[PDB]
Amino acid sequence: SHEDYLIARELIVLSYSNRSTLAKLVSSPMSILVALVDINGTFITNEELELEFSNKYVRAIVPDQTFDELKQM
Amino acid sequence: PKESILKKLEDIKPEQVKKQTKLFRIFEPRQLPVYRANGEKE
Repeated sequence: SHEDYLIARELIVLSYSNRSTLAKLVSSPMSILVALVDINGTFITNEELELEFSNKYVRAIVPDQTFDELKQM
Repeated sequence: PKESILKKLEDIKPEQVKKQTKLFRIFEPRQLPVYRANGEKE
């Protein structure tokens, strides 16, 4: 898709230049971006390991020092 | 889409409290010329 083409155009050209920093700069904010999405209906596993389904709604609460650590990423 | 009818319920904020910043006005005093009983200006 066209969402794949803009990534493969900016990684094929760049991986000819920097072999070191490129794999970690793109893969950096995914440790931060996992904390922004809300929970609508989630899976769960109870204590003896078996799968249930839960429906709880939990907000995502991030401070302003995450959106200042994401702008520097 | 049971996650969409739940999200409408968490999105209902309490009622928007309104405070006004100017007095409610319909009428203003305007400058109109005045004439005496004969007809000419006063």
